[PDB]
This record gives sequence, structure tokens and C-alpha cells, in this order.
Amino acid sequence: RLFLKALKEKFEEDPKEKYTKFYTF
Amino acid sequence: AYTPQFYPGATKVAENRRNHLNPNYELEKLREIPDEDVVKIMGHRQPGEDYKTVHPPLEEMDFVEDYARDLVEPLNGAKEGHRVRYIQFADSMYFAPAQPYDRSRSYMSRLRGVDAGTLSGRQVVECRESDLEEFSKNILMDTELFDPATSGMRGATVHGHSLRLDENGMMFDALQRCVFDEKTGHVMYVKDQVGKPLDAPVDVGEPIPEAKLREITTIYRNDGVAMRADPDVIEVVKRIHRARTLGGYIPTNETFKGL
Amino acid sequence: TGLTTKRIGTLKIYFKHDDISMFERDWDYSKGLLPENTPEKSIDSGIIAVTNMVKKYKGYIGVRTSSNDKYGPTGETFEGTNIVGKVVKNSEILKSVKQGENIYILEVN
Amino acid sequence: WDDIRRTVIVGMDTAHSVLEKRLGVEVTPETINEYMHTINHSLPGGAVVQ
Amino acid sequence: MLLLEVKNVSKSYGDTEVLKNVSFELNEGDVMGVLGRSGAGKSVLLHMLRGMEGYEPTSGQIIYHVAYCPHCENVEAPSQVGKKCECETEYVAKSVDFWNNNEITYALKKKIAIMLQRTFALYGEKTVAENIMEALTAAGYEGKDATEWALNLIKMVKLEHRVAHISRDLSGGEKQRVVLARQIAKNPVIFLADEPTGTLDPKTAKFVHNALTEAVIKHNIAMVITSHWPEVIEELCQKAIWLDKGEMRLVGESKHVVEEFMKTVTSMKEFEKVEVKDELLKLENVEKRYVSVDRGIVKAVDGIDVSINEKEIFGLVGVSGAGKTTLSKIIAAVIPPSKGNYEFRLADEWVDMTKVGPLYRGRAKRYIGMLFQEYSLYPHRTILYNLTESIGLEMPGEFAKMKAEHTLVSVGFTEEEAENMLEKHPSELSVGEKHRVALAQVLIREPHLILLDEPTGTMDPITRNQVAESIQKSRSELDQTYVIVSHDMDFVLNVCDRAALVRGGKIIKTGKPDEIVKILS
Amino acid sequence: VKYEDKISLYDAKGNLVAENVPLEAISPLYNPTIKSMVKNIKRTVAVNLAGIEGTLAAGKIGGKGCQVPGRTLDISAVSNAQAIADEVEKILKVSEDDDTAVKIINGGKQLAVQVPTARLEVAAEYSVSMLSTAMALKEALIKTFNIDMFDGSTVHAAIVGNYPQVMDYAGGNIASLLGAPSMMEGLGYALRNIPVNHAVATTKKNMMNAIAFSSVMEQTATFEMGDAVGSFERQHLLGLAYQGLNADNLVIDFIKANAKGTVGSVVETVIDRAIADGVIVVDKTMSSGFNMYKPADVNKWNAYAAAGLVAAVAVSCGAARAAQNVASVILYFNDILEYETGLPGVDYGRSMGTAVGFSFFSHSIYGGGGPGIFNGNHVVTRHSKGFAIPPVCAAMCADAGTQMFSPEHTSGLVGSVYSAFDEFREPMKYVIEGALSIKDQF
Ligand SMILES: Nc1ncnc2c1ncn2[C@@H]1O[C@H](COP(=O)(O)OP(=O)(O)OP(=O)(O)O)[C@@H](O)[C@H]1O
Ligand SMILES: Nc1ncnc2c1ncn2[C@@H]1O[C@H](COP(=O)(O)OP(=O)(O)OP(=O)(O)O)[C@@H](O)[C@H]1O
Ligand SMILES: C[C@@H](OP(=O)(O)O)[C@H](NC(=O)/C=C\CCCCSSCCS(=O)(=O)O)C(=O)O
Ligand SMILES: [Mg+2]
Ligand SMILES: [Mg+2]
Ligand SMILES: [Zn+2]
Repeated sequence: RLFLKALKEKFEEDPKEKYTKFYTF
Repeated sequence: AYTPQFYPGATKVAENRRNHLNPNYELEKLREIPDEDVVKIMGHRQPGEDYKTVHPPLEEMDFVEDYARDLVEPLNGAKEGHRVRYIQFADSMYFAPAQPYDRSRSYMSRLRGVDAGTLSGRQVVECRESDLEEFSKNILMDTELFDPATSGMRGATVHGHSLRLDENGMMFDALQRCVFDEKTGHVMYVKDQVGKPLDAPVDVGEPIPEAKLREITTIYRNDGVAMRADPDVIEVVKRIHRARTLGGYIPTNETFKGL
Repeated sequence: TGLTTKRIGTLKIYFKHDDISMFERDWDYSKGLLPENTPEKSIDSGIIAVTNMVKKYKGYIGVRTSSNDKYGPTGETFEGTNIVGKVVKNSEILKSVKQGENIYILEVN
Repeated sequence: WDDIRRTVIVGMDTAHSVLEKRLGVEVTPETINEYMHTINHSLPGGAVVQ
Repeated sequence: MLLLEVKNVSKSYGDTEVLKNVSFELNEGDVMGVLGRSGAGKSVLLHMLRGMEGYEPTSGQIIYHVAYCPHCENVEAPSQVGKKCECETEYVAKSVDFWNNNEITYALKKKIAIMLQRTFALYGEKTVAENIMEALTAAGYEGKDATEWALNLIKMVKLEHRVAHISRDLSGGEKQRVVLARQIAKNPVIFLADEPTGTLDPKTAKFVHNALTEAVIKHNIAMVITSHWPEVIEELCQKAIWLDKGEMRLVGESKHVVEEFMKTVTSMKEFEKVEVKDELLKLENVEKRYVSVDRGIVKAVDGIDVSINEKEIFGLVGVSGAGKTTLSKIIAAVIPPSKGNYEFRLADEWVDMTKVGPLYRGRAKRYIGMLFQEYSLYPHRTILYNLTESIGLEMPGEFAKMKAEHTLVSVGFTEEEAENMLEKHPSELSVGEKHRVALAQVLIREPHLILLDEPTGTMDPITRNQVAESIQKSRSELDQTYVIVSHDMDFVLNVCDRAALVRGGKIIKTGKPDEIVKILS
Repeated sequence: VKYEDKISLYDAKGNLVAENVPLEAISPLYNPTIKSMVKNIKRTVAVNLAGIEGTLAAGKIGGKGCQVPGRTLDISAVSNAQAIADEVEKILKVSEDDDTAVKIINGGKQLAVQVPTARLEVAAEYSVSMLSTAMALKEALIKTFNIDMFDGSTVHAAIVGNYPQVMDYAGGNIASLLGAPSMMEGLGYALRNIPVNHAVATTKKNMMNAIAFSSVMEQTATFEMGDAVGSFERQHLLGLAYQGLNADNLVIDFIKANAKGTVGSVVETVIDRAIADGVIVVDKTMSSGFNMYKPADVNKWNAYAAAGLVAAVAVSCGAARAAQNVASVILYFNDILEYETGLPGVDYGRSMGTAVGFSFFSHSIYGGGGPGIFNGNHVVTRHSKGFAIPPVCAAMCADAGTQMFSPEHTSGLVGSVYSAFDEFREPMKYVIEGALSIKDQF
């Protein structure tokens, strides 16, 4: 559904972006 | 009936100890760690797979007829036959929300079929794996009983309950199971409770502010609430000591008149 | 919202669904968001609330134009929501504002 | 007299069986060699990784 | 003679009629098959007969007619009624009404054997030989008889390659065979088998069936067997009942009932062809060795070469104990391999797996979801909690309920069933409603690579094709990679396209599912 | 009479048996059943004929991993075992109207010999039973099979085993419930030698009967050690009555009230019952509430706390269905009670100390063994005078087969021998009957 996709893009806390200390360099 | 008090004293430390001992007191929750994340930090089983068994289900096995033994309702983990596992915590002497003997007393007052052990810098509770995970997530990790900075789920090497905190206010860890992420201000568990690294670090929230720690701690301190400020606890301790002495000398109603 | 410096603050719409309108958060000031003003009964309409550190989406602000007995203005349960304020006079503009648009607020104490 | 006094013989088959079945840990000749290294370091006065 | 009656019994669970108007009669020796849909009430009826707690009838009652020793304490079969017993007093005939009429229940309940569904009743840490030895010493035989008996039983269940192997370290069907061997070695008056074959391959299923025929019927013991796999019912019993949603649709001979059953099934869908895009996994010399000082080397994996390709349903067919679960766990980065290389292609780089860490295996493990063969839920939680809060959904709690309902519907539940199931515990579901709930739990996080270890095994052809179409639709509309371990051939023909054959830790060859089928036969 | 205490006796099913029974009717010095059990324990010896045959056939004389080449005797003890029993009975026989019970166990591979009381009336200790049985067995074996004069030493080593050099029976095939008096923890400690597993196996895993057996043995030992003399006799009698024999049905009542409860709920029910019965009263109310409690009856309060301790152990170990919780349950039951009421715990902290001993004895690498091998004749568990051991029997009865030191592994022969006696298999019922038989003499 459009609503489910909207939640997926709006509330996706990607680990690499949030926790760059661990998943990056 | 009998309405139970739980602890003597009028200070905030005594009130917090009473709250921990009270089974009807709803502990304030301060974080949300998913069940699978708690299982991953625990490090006993892989989340999503079934629990290993030690004996067949209680219905399959045959026991002799025992009226008194059958009066007690068993745990679900016992009903299925799960292995007994443990969860261990180390608490800092610097205003950790929960303390070893307080933890053991609250566990034995609030949970069914648990095995609690108390050390100076250690506290472990053992139970059937499913129920152990249930009350580890519900009570031990999500509530005010846990602070990711001053307390830590850790087996194997436990040391730092009496040492000073590090630059971020975190308890000393020789294995560094949990690290402080300054970008987000959150504590992340990079290893499970025994020391093998985790594939994905798990966010256990951010450290509790020290002002709240002063209010929710259960330890007596000169810098915080001192026992001299709580003469009621000292009087009860002295009464227990004198009652023990009189009972060990001659256990009669006449010798207890000097109580 | 910026009311510490100016007299008019700005709230950005972050997510919207029927009765709910959630505002953007600042992941720099949402640190000591201990549960402070948690609802005891059903939340009434036009109540501004911020989700505390209990929930995963800590710091997000939101408001709903209706009342429910289970969820706060941000889709979280009552133990994860602390009430900060309410909308007093001007309404029926939260239902006609798209996502990403900024609405402006004025404190009336 | 010293050599006789300081000798104790301990059988390690119940320990291996308990490790394999109850404790859920595999026992291999490599693990036995590792245990022998550990006990040789620790028996006289040693303290492992401490 | 007549063994047990079943009067007009109606089991209710809060105005939810799980069973109603179920009535049948069984005598000293006869096999009866209980045939029905998934969730019809077969397991409820079997636990009803076994006497498990919480399965007490609400309307009717069941009667057990058996012999009894009024001092020495043994029930026996109603045939031994009128036989000077080994102790003194002989065998009084007792018509034991279950859930009433105590003082016989404990002894009678000892003499009834049940094969639980998906649950293994074994001691785990006590090997294979000691489990059967304990079962024998529990009741009957003696320390010569027990010995030879145990040897011949492990012959029947064909576990001579795992004699001293710790039964906790066994693998699925092997544990089920251990449980069956233990359940025979108790001389029961009735044998309640709930999916006795389980999710076993046809060869081992035939082996277990021969073991059952030799063991129970030869000793004139009644069996109540549920498979909902028509062929097993037809080849084992003479009388059978067919119940739907707790109502007896047909009562008669096994042949006629089973024939009636295959008329009410729907054919498979045969989804359209979908092309793949690039290679995604690569396994070169993966090997898993379980070395012990007391049992030798168990080479679960012996140098398997695999390669997967994006939007593809990959199959892993083989015999029980081949090493399918080990390979699947190696794919999911759950079990490290003893040797070999394993590479995953996130976007354009190949992360070297078999190395722990977020810079490494944890990179790809975020998009890898596996449904284990021995799955589990959180029984202390509701279904909604299991879908949303137990794993951590990325959305506020208010919008998680609708996402959970949508995932349940996509799994193959109707809207009413999904709505009613949300505020329920896994203990209140059926094995095959729990399996779909676990599949939904895997699917709701939407990973890139999905491993399904035996998705079927307790599901009807209708439910199985629902699961098949769900997988196909997800693969088509979400470019999800799938790796399937299964034993149902037609599932592999219609779902998979590049299945592989596993035999003793080897890959033999890889090809189309029809090619693998004609290689097998 | 000197004690005005009255008790009502309940059976293991919670049914009333008798009311207003004098407290001394269950005393070890008055109860006929306790006397009979003590005498039977003293005079009963178990012989392992199969063990003797195996040791002699392989020359396995000498202990752990010991074996003497060339000193092997090939005799059929299990095949004969009626002949040997008859000869042993004839040798041990003193008179015609004489006990001298020798009975065949497991079809010839074991013997259960009861030495006559005449040989024990002129003995200063109980060790005469094992020595007389060993001598009679040696003579019977030498006479039945014509053993050469130069192999009697081998026969002796097979039967007794290293005794002149090692002052005990280590590698022998003859055993008794009581150990050597020279190997006691203290003076009068002979009766605290039966482990928990032996008590559980003898009673066939019956919770109340195992509790009664352990409590009877422990309190009779306290009477023997001189502890239950003068002012302590009342406290030990009340402890026995309320912890072992389920006086006033307190244990069953607490278990029923806390079927779904925890240790804290058991503590609450115990305090409520003590308040309702007048056992404890309010001492004073402090400034911060917490009305302190003082015992109106010190010994009765100790008995109530002991009964509640047993009930708490039963509740926790029936919830977990595991016997590993005993130490923590006792320790923290006492802790919670003390800091809940301001009252002393069971045995004035000795129960808590013994629980700490249990904890460090069964929960670490410096731990050793499990709770099934607990007995009062150990340095770790001797500190409580019969108040911490009986709950371990309930804990091990509630165990669902998750212990390495299970009763089946360690006490099979003991159960097979001592389960034949009615007073040992059901100590609770027969102790109650014996107390009923002497109700009117007080
Ligand atoms: N404790 C319970 N409370 C309520 N409903 C229950 C309970 N146990 C089972 N049910 C319901 O009863 C129905 C039959 O369940 P059962 O386990 O007997 O199914 P089944 O015929 O064996 O099917 P399956 O092939 O899925 O194992 C299902 O709808 C299930 O949800
Ligand atoms: N932890 C372990 N230690 C030792 N051997 C093991 C262990 N786990 C599995 N095995 C053995 O390795 C072999 C492969 O097991 P695996 O689970 O991969 O088989 P499978 O083909 O999936 O079986 P099934 O079809 O019965 O589910 C089996 O013989 C099993 O007993
Ligand atoms: C009787 C014996 O106890 P045991 O019978 O349980 O071995 C008794 N104590 C022992 O347990 C044995 C040795 C002393 C070890 C104590 C070291 S204190 S430092 C370790 C603390 S922790 O391991 O509990 O965390 C002794 O021999 O002195
Ligand atoms: Mg079923
Ligand atoms: Mg498998
Ligand atoms: Zn009989």
C-alpha cells in the first residue's frame, strides 16, 4: 500500500546513518 | 489480612528499596529494547530458533502421585522442559539504580522459580530460559532497575563496581561490552554478556542523568543520602542483631524481655 | 521551535495521517527527555505532546484533532508520551497543511 | 619423599563427559592440549590473563 | 474387544467451537486415521484423548474400557481382563470415564502414549541409547529384554549411525525417530500419533510407517493417527473419520473417506516465469565438521559449492540428515563454517563473510531473514506483540497493528482470521497457524535474502499453495531472494527453478526441479 | 507434663488426624516410632553380593583403580545367595526368638541383614553391626566355597577393604547408613549422616514423607548432641512438629495459599498467620511507619518461620521444577522476613548461614556436588541444628530430573533396602500413629 511505503521511507532508522561509529570506518 | 510494609526508613534510598521490593509497584520504564535484542545480548540462544530442552515435557514424563507437590503450578518453561540459563548484572557503587542485595531481594519477592545469587560486585539470577527472557526484557532491562552507564549486563569478567566512572559516566569494563556513541549520545552493546562480539550492536538507550540517579538509587552514600540521615534503618538492623544474639544465648520469653 | 530567541516559533510537518499531524524533531536537544507529564486519562483533542526517551522515536512532536483513550498525539502509548502544551485558539489549519510545510506558533500563556 | 608427597593422579573422563553432554561443549584433542597448556601455566603459581 | 468410546463431545474455548459432535468407537486392535483441514481440531482431539490439562470436555465425555490390578497397580489392555496377574488379585474390568472416575487415571494415563506435534519428548543430553533404555526401564521388559529391545528398536528407526550421539545435537527427523522409538517402548494400550511422520522425506516416512506397522498392530494396540496427508492415512488404517472445523463431515471406511478428501482440494497456481539479475551469493569450499573425542567426526558439510541469483527461489532437497539445515544456517551467517569462503554482494562489493563484526557479516545480516526448522515464538506475548514489539518494527505503535494485519493477510489469512488472531497467544493457535505466524514474523521486516527451512510439513495442500503463492508474489513485487529447504516435490517443481540435491554433505548436481526429480527417480 | 503446648496432627494429604495432641508425644524420647527407626538404622547392614563376586573375579581388591594380579577368586555368590544368607544368619544368630533378619534383594545380588539387638545392647556404639556382618560373611564365604587358607585375606579385602590400614570401608561391598564414629564432624553427630538423596529414595520421592524423615533424623540428632536440653528442648520439639510433621497443617496451608505465588508472598502469608495466631505482636511504630514486631512466643515464632521456610522452598522449586533453588530460597526468605518484620529468621541466622554454605557448595567451581548430597555431618552444613536440611528434601522431591546427583544415581541400593520398612517408607504416617499411641500418658 501507499501508506505502508510512506511509513517505510519516513520511519526507517538505517543503522549506518544513525551509528556511523560502528558501521562506517 | 496483613498489609506488608517492605523496608524501614524515611529517606529516598529506603523508599526506592521499598519500591523494588513491592510487587504491586509498577517500575517506571525508561527504554524500549526489543525481545530479540535482549536475547542477543544474553547470548545463550539464537533468536528465532526453538528453546533447547533438558527433559521431556512434564506431561510426557511420569511422576509418582504427590498431593503436596502438585499443589504448586509450574512455570511454562518447566512445563515444556527448557534448560536453566542465567542473566548477570554488575552495579556501580556510584548511585546505580539497583544494588546486589536489593536486586536479589526484589527478584525473590517478584519472580517465581528464580535462583538469585549475590556477590559484592556481581548479581546473577537463574531461571528457565523462556521465563528468564520474559522477565529480563520486561523488568530487568526496560525499567528503572537498569542504567546503561552505571550498570551492565555482564558475565565472565566483572570488575569496576568499586572503581570510579570513566569520562562518560560509564562503569569500568575490562572487556568493553558496551561503548558510548557520542554522535547520538546512546550506549551500544558491541558484545554479549560473556564477551563474544555481536554482529550488529544493539542500542540500549542513553545514560540516565545523574540528577535522576540520585533520586532512584538504592545505595547509601556520604555524598548522597547517608545512613546517619536514616536512623530508622540502623535501629532495625540493631534490633535484628540483638534478637539474634538473645535467641542464640537462651531462646526463652524471659531472655527476650531485654530486647 | 525557536521560541527561546524569537516570539514566533516554527513547526515543520513531518508525517500526517487523517487526525494525526507529527512535527519534526531536533536530534540535538532531545537528551534529558525523561517521562515528565504522562497522561493518566484519555487525551483530549488539541494537545501537543513529545515522545520521551522510552520510545524509539524520542523527541518527535505531534498533535491530533480528536481524542482516544489508548494512543497519544504521536502514535505511542501514554507511558511514552509527555504532554508539553495545547493549542488554544486557532485550529482547522492542521487539516489543510501538507507534509514538509511549516506552521507558525505564538505563545499565549 | 618430596616427589611422592607432591603427586596426585586425577582421572579426566567424567569431566569430559560432563563437558560434552551437560555443558554442551565439544571435547577434542586440540582442546585437551589447550587445557594441558593452561594447567601447566597455572599449577605452579600462575594466574591466567590476570 | 471394545477399547474406548467417544460420546457426543463438543469442546469450546469461549464460544469458539473447536470441536462439536465428534463421536467414534475403537476396539482392542485397529488403526483409525483422523483426517481434516489445518486447524480442524485433530491436535485438540488427540490431547483430549491423552488427558492433557485444559482439554476437558464441555458437553460430552469419553470412556476407557481396560483391565486393572486393584493392588499391584497396572491397567493393561481389556484383553488381559480375566488373567491371573503376576501379583495377587487378577485383572478386574474397569470402564474408566476420563475426566471423572479417578484412582485409575494415573495408572491408565501411564499406559497411553502420545507423539506430540513438532515437540520432541526426549532428554536431550542423554544420547540416543540411554533415552530408549530409560523408556524401557520406565515400564516393562528388563535389563536383558530392554537391551535387545533397544537394539532392535534403533534398527527399526534406523539410527545405528547415531547410537552414542547426544540426542540434543540431533537433527529434526532424527529426534522425531528417537521420540517414536521411546514411545513404542512403553507397551501402551493406545498409541496417539500426531503427524508421526512429520516433515520427513518419503523414504524415512516409509521407514517410520513400517516401524509403526510392525510395532503397534502386531501387539494388537489401537492407534489414533492424524496426518492430513491422505496417502499415509490410507496406507495405515482401515477406518477413518473426516472432520472439518470441528464437525465430522464423513465417517466410514478409510478408502472412501480419503477418496472424498482428495475431491475437495484445489490445484496449484503455476506462477509466471520471472528472470533473475546477477549472482548474489557464492560459496566455494564450505565445510562443517563436528569433531568429538567420544564419537568421531560428523561431517555435516563436505565442500559444497553453491551460487544464487537475486530474484530466484532456490531449492535444497535431500534425505534426512543430509545437511540441509546446516547449509541453511551457514547461509544465514548463523553457524560459521569450519572451512571455505562465503561472499555476499550488497550492491557491488563482496563482503567477506565468516568474519564477525558490523564492518563484515553484520552488514549483510541486516537483510537476511531465516525461518528455522524448529521455529519458536514468544509464548508470553500476543500475536500482535510477536509481529511488532518482539522484533522492533520501524514505525509508531499505532500504525504497527495495520502493518501486522496486512502481513498476516499476505501470509494467507483472511481479514476476519487476521483480526481475530492478533489478540491471541501462540499457545492458543495450531501448529500450522503458528508456522504461518512465524513466516509472517520473518517477512514483516522485509529482508533481501530469505531462507525458509521447511515452510510446509504441517499444512494442507490448500495452505501449502497459499504459502507458495505468497512467496511467489513477494518475490515478484519485492525482488526478494529465496532459499527453500523442503521435502514436498510438487512445491519444488512449482515454486523453485534451480533446486539442488543434498546427499551426505554433498551437492551432487544442480538444475531445474524437474531435472532433480528425474535424477532422484 | 511440663509443656502445655498442644498440636493437631495432619496427614500428607492435609486431612486432620487428631487434635490437642501433647507436644511431647512426638518427642524422640517418647515416640515409639522414632525409637524403632533409630534402632533399625543402627542394626541394618546392606551387602553387595554382586560387588563381592565382581571384585573377587577380577582381583579388584584395594580401592580406586587398585587391582592385585594373582589374587583372584572365582566364586558364585549371586548363584548361591540363599546358602550364604542362611550361613550368615546362623552365625549372627544369638537366640531362637531373635531378630537376625537376612533377606535376599534383587534376586540374589544384594543382602539386607539386620543384626540382632542382643549384640547391640552390649556395644558402646553402632559399629558392631557392620563388623559382625563382615565377619559372618567372611566365615560363610570361606565355608560355602572351600577357600584355601591363603586366600582369606583376599576375601576380607573384597568384603571390608583396606580397613586395618584405612580406618573405614572404602573399597568394600558392605555399607550402612551411619559412618564411622571416628569420622564425625563433632560429638553426637552420628545421626546427621543420612544425605537428602537417601531420604528421598527411601520415601519414594514423596515430599511430605521425605521432609518428615529428614526432620526426624535431624532433631533426634540434636537431642543426641545435647543441644535440645533444658531451655532448647521446647524450641527443637516445636521445630520438629511444625517443620517435619506438618503440625496445624501450616506447610500445606502456606503451599495452597501460594500456589501461584513467590517467596515474598510466602513470607507475607507466614507473617499474616503469625499475627492471626498471636505468635507475634507489634513492638512499636517508628517515625517512618514500619511498626516493629516482637515475638509473643519466641519458640513458636521460630517454628512458624521454619514451616514457612519449607513452604517457600516447596513453592519455588515446584514453580521451577528444579532443585537448584534451595540455597537462594532459604537465604532470601530469611532476609526478606527479617527486614520486613524486624524479627529474627529461622534459627536466629543459622539457617541463613547454612543457606550461604549451600550456595557456595553447589553453585560454583569451588562448589562441590549438588543439593542431593547435603547432610548435617559436613563442615559446610552443620551450622543449623536441624532447620535447613528438611527443606532440601522437598526441593529434591520437586526436581524434574535436571540434577546430576539425582536420587536414582546415588541411592538406588539404599532405597531398595530401606523402602521395605514401613516406618522408613512413610515416616510421617507412622510417626503420627506412634504419637497417637502415647497421647494419654502425658
Ligand atoms: N487453547 C486454545 N484456545 C482457543 N483456541 C484454541 C486453543 N487450542 C487450539 N485452538 C484452536 O482450535 C483449532 C484447532 O487447533 P488444532 O491444534 O487442534 O488443529 P489441527 O486440526 O491439529 O491442525 P494443524 O494441522 O494446524 O496442526 C484452531 O482454530 C486453534 O486456533
Ligand atoms: N551440534 C551438532 N553436533 C554434532 N552433530 C550435529 C550437530 N547438529 C547437527 N548434527 C548432525 O549433523 C548432521 C546434519 O544435520 P542437519 O540438521 O544439517 O540435517 P538435515 O538434512 O537438515 O536433517 P533433517 O531433514 O532431519 O531436518 C546430522 O547427522 C545431525 O545429527
Ligand atoms: C569447604 C570448602 O567449600 P566447598 O566444599 O564448597 O569446596 C571451603 N571453601 C571453598 O569453596 C573452597 C575454597 C575457597 C575459595 C574461596 C575463594 S574467594 S574469591 C572467589 C569469589 S567467586 O568465585 O565466588 O566469585 C574451603 O575449602 O575452605
Ligand atoms: Mg495439529
Ligand atoms: Mg533439518
Ligand atoms: Zn497385578
